Amino acid sequence: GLAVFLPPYPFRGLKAPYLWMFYKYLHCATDSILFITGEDYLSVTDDEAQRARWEFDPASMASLGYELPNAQSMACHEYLTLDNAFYETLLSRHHHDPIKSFSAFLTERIPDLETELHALLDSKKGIIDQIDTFISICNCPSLEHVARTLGKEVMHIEIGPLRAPMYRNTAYLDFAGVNGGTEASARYEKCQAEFDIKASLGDLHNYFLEVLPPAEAHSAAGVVLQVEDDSNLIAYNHDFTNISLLSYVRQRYEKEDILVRAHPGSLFRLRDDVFTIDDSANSLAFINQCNEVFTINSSVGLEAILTGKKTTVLGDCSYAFINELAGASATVNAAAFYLFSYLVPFDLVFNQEYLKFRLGHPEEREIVGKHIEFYSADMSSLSSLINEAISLEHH
Amino acid sequence: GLAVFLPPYPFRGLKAPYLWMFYKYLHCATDSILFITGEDYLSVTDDEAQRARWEFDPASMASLGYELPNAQSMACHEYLTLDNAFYETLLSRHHHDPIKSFSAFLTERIPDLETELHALLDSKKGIIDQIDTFISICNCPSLEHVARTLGKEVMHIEIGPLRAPMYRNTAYLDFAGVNGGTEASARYEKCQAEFDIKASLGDLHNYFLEVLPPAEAHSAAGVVLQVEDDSNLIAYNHDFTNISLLSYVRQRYEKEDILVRAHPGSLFRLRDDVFTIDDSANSLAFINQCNEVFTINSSVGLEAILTGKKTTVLGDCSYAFINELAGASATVNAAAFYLFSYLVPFDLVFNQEYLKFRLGHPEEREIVGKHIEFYSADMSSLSSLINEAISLEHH
Ligand SMILES: CC(=O)N[C@@H]1[C@@H](O[C@@H]2O[C@@H](C)[C@H](O)[C@@H](O)[C@H]2O)[C@H](O)[C@@H](CO)O[C@H]1O
Ligand SMILES: CC(=O)N[C@@H]1[C@@H](O[C@@H]2O[C@@H](C)[C@H](O)[C@@H](O)[C@H]2O)[C@H](O)[C@@H](CO)O[C@H]1O
Ligand SMILES: CC(=O)N[C@@H]1[C@@H](O[C@@H]2O[C@@H](C)[C@H](O)[C@@H](O)[C@H]2O)[C@H](O)[C@@H](CO)O[C@H]1O
Ligand SMILES: CC(=O)N[C@@H]1[C@@H](O[C@@H]2O[C@@H](C)[C@H](O)[C@@H](O)[C@H]2O)[C@H](O)[C@@H](CO)O[C@H]1O
Ligand SMILES: Nc1ccn([C@@H]2O[C@H](COP(=O)(O)O)[C@@H](O)[C@H]2O)c(=O)n1
Ligand SMILES: Nc1ccn([C@@H]2O[C@H](COP(=O)(O)O)[C@@H](O)[C@H]2O)c(=O)n1
Ligand SMILES: COc1ccc(C(=O)NCCCCCCCCO)cc1
Ligand SMILES: COc1ccc(C(=O)NCCCCCCCCO)cc1
Ligand code: NA
Ligand code: NA
Ligand code: NA
Ligand code: NA
Repeated sequence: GLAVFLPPYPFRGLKAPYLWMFYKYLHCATDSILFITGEDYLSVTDDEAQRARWEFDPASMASLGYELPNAQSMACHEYLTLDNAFYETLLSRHHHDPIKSFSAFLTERIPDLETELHALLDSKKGIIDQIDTFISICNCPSLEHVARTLGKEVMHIEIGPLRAPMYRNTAYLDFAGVNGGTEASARYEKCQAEFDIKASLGDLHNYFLEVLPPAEAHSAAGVVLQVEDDSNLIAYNHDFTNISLLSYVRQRYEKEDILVRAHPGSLFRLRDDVFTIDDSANSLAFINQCNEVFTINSSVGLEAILTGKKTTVLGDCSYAFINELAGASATVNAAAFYLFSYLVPFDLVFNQEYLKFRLGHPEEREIVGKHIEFYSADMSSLSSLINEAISLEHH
Repeated sequence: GLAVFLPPYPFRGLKAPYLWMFYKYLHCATDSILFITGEDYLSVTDDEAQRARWEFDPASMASLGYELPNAQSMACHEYLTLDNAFYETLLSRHHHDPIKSFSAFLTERIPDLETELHALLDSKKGIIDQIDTFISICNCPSLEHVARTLGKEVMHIEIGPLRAPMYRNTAYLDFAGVNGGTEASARYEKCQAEFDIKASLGDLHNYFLEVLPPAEAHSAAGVVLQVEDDSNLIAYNHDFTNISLLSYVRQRYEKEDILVRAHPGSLFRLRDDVFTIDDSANSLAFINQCNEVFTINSSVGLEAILTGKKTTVLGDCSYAFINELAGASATVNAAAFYLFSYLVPFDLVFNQEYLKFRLGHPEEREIVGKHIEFYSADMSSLSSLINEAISLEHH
């Protein structure tokens, strides 16, 4: 079965931080799952003091495709709960900086957490044998060390950079790292010579578009801001922040030529009069107003690259290698590989059979074939598969 | 004469960043000054592309007490200008992160900058002999190393934590460091036994108040936010940011009990619905609504301490040592020493005679006497001097 790691540590100030993925795995479960999580994930549903969070919003349940679980649903799974007291110990070991504690969680081993993971997995005979893989929503060297000792793989799984409603929902599935330390570039490198994609970047973008474009845009410099305590801005950012990203652009452009777009999930917005503030209904309308795009490691950086905009990417992320190729032809091929083979149809990362498939580490051809089958469920070599999928969308 | 260091490096995206202090020294000059600055400080006045900045606002000129300079004014001083090309070199040595370059400027030696400072000071015979002290608006180990080689002191001088209109204007004057690495605590330690202040913290606060209080406030937890690229949040912050400060408070309080106040000089404000946002006309009205106050190293932390609020100070700053004393009596004495001896009447740090005075390193008694003379210009031991000054305000 699956061992899904959903840590309860409230680094950013919210209990059950990964509640949406908990709900999605529960909803899609074909088999009994092993959850390694916190007490808070089980009780949050009967806690009216936070019934207003976004995971209970019907639009959120519709866009992500889950239902709130019930006793029947939950009852057929096993739960290992981490203890809240080690959290306070960890905070006190980092000057009580919860965000610096997050960073350490994401990027360093925590021997005490290893030891508690080992005891939880040991607490019931047979648990370890039934584990076919770990699944983790974030990098976590504590868990990766435990997994090595036990001979288990760790799938790092997250929502992807293309998301509804603008796009088909995508997910990350990476055996090395999600967002930071990813294997997307290394998987492409072993395939770069087995590529001949007869489509432009626009076509790749069009394939995932679920909406009509805004179209027909100007502002020399677009600045993408991110959520300030996103793991992306905590560990994978090369020390850049929204404020230093903004200064970086001002080293290059006069204020009149800068268009700034705050992240809609952020607790902060821009002061209304100093730079021009973007008011677009979506990040695609925002980048269409822009000649150049500047980001640390936002999902929007990928959007800009696919629509052909000169993009500056200051942080580490899964898609950066596409931007670092020099040839236009290589850039198209890399983007196609990223979109059709690295990225996963969102629902499939919660599908047990699909996960078993990937655990066998099959050929790139097979992975692309499975993804296109999903994408096409209502409408050969690797190149041949993607060219036909695109062609079928064309008419 | 004075050698005033006003670096031109636009780390935060503005040319002539320290233009206000340039104007204030020019306005108050009784003698010819040596300015070590950038070309931009001289030409900014004839540049209409930024006539809208705050240093040209009449309210700003009135509150700080300077006039815009003219040819006569400027003409009797000497100017050493730093070259813009080393700036680009420095940025490229820090991954083109302007804020990380700022940090390095504030906290590490830059041999190439030492070498250029040495050449500028050498470029005209006699310059070095006429230097009685350096004045710097920020810590700068490049300049401190040069100063040691030449046998010159470095006065670190800044606007203080109490400012008009709420307060009499104050300034910092510190031979070791301003904001970070300060000597306020060490100066108090040599005097702690020569103290007997017969006033409360409220009286000390009242002495500097220039306004009627808002009065009569509740919200358990006040969170003071700062400007995101303030040197205080770049180098002296112990890695804390507004976002991690906010999370720190959420580890301790429910969202309902949190009152957040954004800095009015910030480019960012808070999202309108998640925490309660302070709308006070001034930081004093904001902290009066609060049972506890949380800051990294804002000037407001001092305000909270003087009004008796439980204050948490997560970063380094000049006033923190006051908060770390355990006795109420010691806390009062430390605050009195800080306010009357460490802090300086704003105008005096631009007064050449006063600076010559401090360069002689006189007794704490003498420093307090001079400050009270200034404060009293229109109305003994060290304790005796402050008790009488307070008493005279009383009636
Ligand atoms: C209406 C629709 O198709 N919505 C998408 C979700 O699909 C629905 O919910 C899942 C649970 C079913 O398996 C599908 O057959 C479908 O009925 C989907 O889960 C999410 C994620 O891609 O996207 C919605 O748009
Ligand atoms: C499904 C989704 O994208 N949700 C968004 C949130 O991101 C998810 O939840 C947090 C807990 C994780 O750290 C993210 O990595 C991701 O898995 C996001 O935090 C909020 C606010 O921007 O918006 C949701 O839509
Ligand atoms: C009106 C007033 O006193 N304003 C204060 C400033 O003082 C004035 O300007 C200076 C240049 C003169 O030397 C003073 O005699 C006075 O006329 C003062 O400079 C600033 C700073 O403390 O504060 C104003 O409130
Ligand atoms: C005189 C004053 O307090 N001005 C405020 C600005 O601070 C000063 O200017 C910058 C360039 C320095 O880095 C500060 O250390 C200080 O000397 C401040 O930046 C702006 C915005 O908050 O507000 C002015 O009033
Ligand atoms: N400045 C920003 C950043 C993100 N976004 C939206 O948020 C989603 C996730 O972006 P991040 O990866 O930047 O969190 C993007 O696909 C885009 O829809 C936005 O609309 N404006
Ligand atoms: N959150 C904040 C921070 C500062 N301030 C004001 O800004 C001035 C300087 O504060 P900092 O030292 O925090 O920059 C303070 O004296 C106070 O008047 C405010 O009004 N609200
Ligand atoms: C306040 O406005 C300003 C702000 C900064 C400058 C300034 O010195 N630029 C020089 C370096 C610019 C970096 C370009 C690197 C190119 C590789 O990408 C001028 C004016
Ligand atoms: C989402 O709400 C939350 C957020 C965090 C917690 C939580 O685990 N607190 C435990 C540590 C709190 C730190 C106090 C240290 C005391 C020294 O100052 C609970 C609920
Ligand atoms: Na499409
Ligand atoms: Na490229
Ligand atoms: Na007063
Ligand atoms: Na104290």
